[PDB]
Amino acid sequence: GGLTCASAPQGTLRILEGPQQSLSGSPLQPIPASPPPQIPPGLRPRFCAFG
Amino acid sequence: LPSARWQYCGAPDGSQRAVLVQFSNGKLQSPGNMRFTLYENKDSTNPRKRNQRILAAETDRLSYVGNNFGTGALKCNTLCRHFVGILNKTSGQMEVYDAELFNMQPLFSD
Repeated sequence: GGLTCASAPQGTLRILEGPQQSLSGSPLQPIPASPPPQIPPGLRPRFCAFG
Repeated sequence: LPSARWQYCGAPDGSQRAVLVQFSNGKLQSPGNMRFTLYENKDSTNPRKRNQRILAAETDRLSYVGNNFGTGALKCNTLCRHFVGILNKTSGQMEVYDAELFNMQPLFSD
């Protein structure tokens, strides 16, 4: 009436919960790159010679 | 690839559990001569104690004891859950039951 060893298991199942990968879009930056410093339009000379 | 239809007949109240044993010192060469006795805590009113169980295995030379509580209770019994699947090869149906894992260890007292 006691507990005895039974037949060895024939296989093992290991369960884990996993989600999946999306598409590669690689959206690097809101406003991207190093935007260049640049000329103010027209500007004009702010200096003249004497005479 | 070979697959089986999964069914959790499981435990009617969840009170029912199977019993898995693992020996800390390896595999038993002759598990057929071992007598296992499962002990349960008499206190059924304390939810903490009502699930405490002791599994004892007796051989001619040594005794093994496993418990599901205290230091001997190990992390795998909770972080993970163990089940036993009984596969009917003919029907392809796998019946799945809750299992309790006991880590067995040798008995000596001063």
